[PDB]
Amino acid sequence: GAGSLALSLTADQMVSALLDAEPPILYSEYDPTRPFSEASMMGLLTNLADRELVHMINWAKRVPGFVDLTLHDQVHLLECAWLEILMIGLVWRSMEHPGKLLFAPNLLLDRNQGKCVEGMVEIFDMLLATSSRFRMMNLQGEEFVCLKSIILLNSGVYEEKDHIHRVLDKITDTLIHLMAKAGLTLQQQHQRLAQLLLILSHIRHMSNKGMEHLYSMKCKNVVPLSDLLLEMLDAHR
Amino acid sequence: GSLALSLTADQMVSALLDAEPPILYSEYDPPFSASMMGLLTNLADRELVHMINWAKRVPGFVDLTLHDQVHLLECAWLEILMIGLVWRSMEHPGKLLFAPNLLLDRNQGKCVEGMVEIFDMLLATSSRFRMMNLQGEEFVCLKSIILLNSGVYTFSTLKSLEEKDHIHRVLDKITDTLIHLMAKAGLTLQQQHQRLAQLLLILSHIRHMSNKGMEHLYSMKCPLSDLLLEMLDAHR
Ligand SMILES: O=S(=O)(Oc1ccc(-n2cncn2)cc1)[C@@H]1C[C@@H]2O[C@H]1C(c1ccc(O)cc1)=C2c1ccc(O)cc1
Ligand SMILES: O=S(=O)(Oc1ccc(-n2cncn2)cc1)[C@@H]1C[C@@H]2O[C@H]1C(c1ccc(O)cc1)=C2c1ccc(O)cc1
Repeated sequence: GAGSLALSLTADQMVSALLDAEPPILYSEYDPTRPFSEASMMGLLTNLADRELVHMINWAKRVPGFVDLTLHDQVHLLECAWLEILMIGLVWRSMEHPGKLLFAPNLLLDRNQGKCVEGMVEIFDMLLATSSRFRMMNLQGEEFVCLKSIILLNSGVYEEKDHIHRVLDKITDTLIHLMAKAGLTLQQQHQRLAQLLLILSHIRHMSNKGMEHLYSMKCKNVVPLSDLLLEMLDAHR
Repeated sequence: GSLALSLTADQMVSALLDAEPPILYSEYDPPFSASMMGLLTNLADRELVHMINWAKRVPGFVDLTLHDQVHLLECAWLEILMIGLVWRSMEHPGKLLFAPNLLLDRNQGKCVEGMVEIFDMLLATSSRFRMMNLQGEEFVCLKSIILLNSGVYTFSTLKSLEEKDHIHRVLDKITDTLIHLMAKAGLTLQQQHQRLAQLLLILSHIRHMSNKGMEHLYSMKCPLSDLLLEMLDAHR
């Protein structure tokens, strides 16, 4: 990606570009009857996540620097990052719902409704903890879209590895700009940058555990998975 | 009230440099399969014993409850072994320097299932550190961040909130220290925040290699010490 537009954006244009790329907030096409079974819970989340994936593909294309890559590399990055991206989206929209996960405006679950599925309460607790940390830090929308982009570009990274590195540097510059603009001292900026990036290691962690569980669910044959979802799972073995 | 929070950048580096565990040699006899895992398990078990003593010397660690120190080490131990390996393996392209007397390349991983994928990720991590010219002082800051960070969001009472808050104050201190080192080396502010980000993004790859590694360590049971058996009960 030598010569790329992405690398000569201002911080403010990078943010404008990322804001314009944002997917819509999806409603669940079903309201659950009450209570949940394993199968009804995994049905709602699987259905919601398949629909989110379609919109995440359109978003990825509008991320500066993403479409500079080979289609091969674009596929690898989304295959590696998709559940981290669903997760950062979930913890962001759950920030104003303490103790609750806003899967959709018509699908708000507390940690208890996680108990009907094996291993799910542990994940919910880690998602809740991440949401609470974002609330404590007062994460801003402009910071969130920068982080979501870092996840996409970073999660499968290990000309075209150096290109991804130059785009990641540009997104770092953007976060620091946003922070300076908001009146943080140079010390507060560097500290907040580190705090946000250390949360990406927790999101990577939740994704690796999530994927283990999706693979167990696959073999269990509890719910139909879409061909797309099966592709994403085969990618992780 | 932690003394960690009173240290200068230079004092934080000294404390972390002085905490470094000893360099271990492999002491398991050179079949070539049982014996690959044997090599690594015997070496890893011994490194773990020295990691427990290193952890007590990481500024801020000793201020935590015993229960929290245990949780932190159960979460971070494999990440800490892996960042050590990738540090030692920098000057040895295409190889993993497990010990001064135990240099493997990715072909050796083949003797075990799913180990070559981990070795490729470890090797690629080692090359990225080399490319970046990672300094010893940065490496010790990164290793301490992994210990304090990896378990912080999986501790819930009034005491825990104090614990989490102490950890966040110490992490901010280590952040100040990394920046100081970078400015000391004459990086511009821009280069400093870019280098900080590059280093911290690698930590998310180290977490990923640890998650993948713990999967294969758990299935490996399905010749391990009670210590290693204990450590797998955490990551169930
Ligand atoms: O870690 S999870 O809680 O997932 C499982 C736990 C146990 C199981 N077992 C099922 N049987 C046995 N175990 C199976 C799965 C994982 C994170 C979160 O809960 C899951 C999930 C999700 C993704 C894709 C999918 O198809 C179905 C579910 C989430 C999610 C996040 C954001 C979003 O916008 C939409 C969905
Ligand atoms: O991610 S791994 O490659 O782990 C496994 C992969 C496949 C297996 N399979 C076993 N059967 C089939 N696959 C089993 C485990 C992990 C990283 C590296 O190789 C392993 C290992 C290690 C740690 C502890 C232990 O008790 C036994 C082995 C390493 C290590 C790293 C730094 C260090 O300083 C010392 C040791």
